[PDB]
Amino acid sequence: QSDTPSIMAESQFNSLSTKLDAVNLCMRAIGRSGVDNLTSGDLDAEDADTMIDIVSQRLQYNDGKGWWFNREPRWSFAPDSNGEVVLPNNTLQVLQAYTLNTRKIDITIRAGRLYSTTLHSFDVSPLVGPDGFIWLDLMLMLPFEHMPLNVLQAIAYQAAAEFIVSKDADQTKLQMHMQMAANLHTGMQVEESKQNRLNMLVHNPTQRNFGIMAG
Amino acid sequence: YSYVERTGDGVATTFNFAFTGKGKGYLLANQIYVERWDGASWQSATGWSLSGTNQITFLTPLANGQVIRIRRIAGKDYPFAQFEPGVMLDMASLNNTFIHLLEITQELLDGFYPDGFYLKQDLNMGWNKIVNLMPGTDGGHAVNKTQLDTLSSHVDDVDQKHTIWNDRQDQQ
Amino acid sequence: SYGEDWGRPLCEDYSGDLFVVQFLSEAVARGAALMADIKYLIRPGAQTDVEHF
Amino acid sequence: SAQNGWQGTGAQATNHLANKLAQVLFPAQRSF
Repeated sequence: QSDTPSIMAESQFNSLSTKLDAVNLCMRAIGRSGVDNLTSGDLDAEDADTMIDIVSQRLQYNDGKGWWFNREPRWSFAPDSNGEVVLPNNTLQVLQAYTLNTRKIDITIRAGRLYSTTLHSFDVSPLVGPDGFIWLDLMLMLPFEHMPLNVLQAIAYQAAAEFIVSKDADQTKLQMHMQMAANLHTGMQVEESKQNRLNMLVHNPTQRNFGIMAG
Repeated sequence: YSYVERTGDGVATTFNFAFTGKGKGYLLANQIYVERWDGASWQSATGWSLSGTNQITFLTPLANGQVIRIRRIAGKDYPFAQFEPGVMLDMASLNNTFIHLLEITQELLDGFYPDGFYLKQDLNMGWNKIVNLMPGTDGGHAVNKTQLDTLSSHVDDVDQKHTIWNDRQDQQ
Repeated sequence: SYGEDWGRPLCEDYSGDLFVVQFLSEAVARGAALMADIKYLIRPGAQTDVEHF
Repeated sequence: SAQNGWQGTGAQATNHLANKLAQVLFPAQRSF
């Protein structure tokens, strides 16, 4: 009885998630077919691998802030007794936390561990917060994996266009990829504000303060 | 990895799962297994049917707080495909076999052991703790700190009632 | 009213108008407050520096 | 509280109406 389980069990979507498929997609529009293995022995195979890695943080950074998945709210470091604190792994940028009764102090990121210009001391003991572990906001870099499916498509097409112009010189192929990838970026950036939605009131300190009074 | 657990709370009749791997995660539709927890031991559910890519439809809505999980079961005896003279080499079979050899590993990697399983040799964890274990039931079952605390408290109880019993005799 | 143990006030008939007036008044006040705030801007690649400005 | 909230027209209007009815309906200077 019934046929819904029988027929569509064979159905297959085969979405793209592997890094290799992005390389294979990047290996099209150029000639030769893609490589079966990431390592392989083909020079162009690792050349595409380099493009994906380079364009990763470029795209993930947008202009200034990245998307919601790059957000990392209030951290606590508690710098060691030896001296300054070392920034975890690779960070795109570091910003100071913005809670109440917190004066503005300069934070600048050198190789790993940070630097405070006003103090001019590469170790920062005194500018620690009162009973606080120098709360601050930063932005990690996720690898090619551990990312939504849409951003994987966006990064692949953007990298493909850069590979073509470096490798080949053709107006028609280059024009389509740049235009079509930009379409996806806007089609994806539109939901970023649509997600984690924010409004004029409440969030703006002066608007919320006006709202509480005379009401 | 291989297992996905879902807790239904009324009304809901469709539950979704996600096996690890590219695309769907399971090679054949027979690889899905549905088990239900009755509060004592895991039982095999009945009446479920496949009404989606990874969503299954129950005949009746599950009771509130009911806990079930979805498993992927792969053949543990034979290789997926065999190659013989005079046949086209099929990459579809070649890809499926490698997934088959992998999918059994995540089964073992997530601790899913076949029934009637016991390791024949002494095992040591090299100075590592055992956690999350309720008090044992049989004499041959292990005991955790909670039972030791219970016995230790009882020893304190007999100690203290000895003190009250022996002290008021001391006045005579 | 007929068969009623308690009377009705005059504000009952125009609570709706009072609510509408409140809505329009809060809209006007919020718009005025929003317009009062200044935000300031600078164009990227400005060839000028705010620190000395 | 006693805040008028966003709008204050209603409170002033009802105060004026109640006061004027009190004054007219019970004149203070003369007997009613």
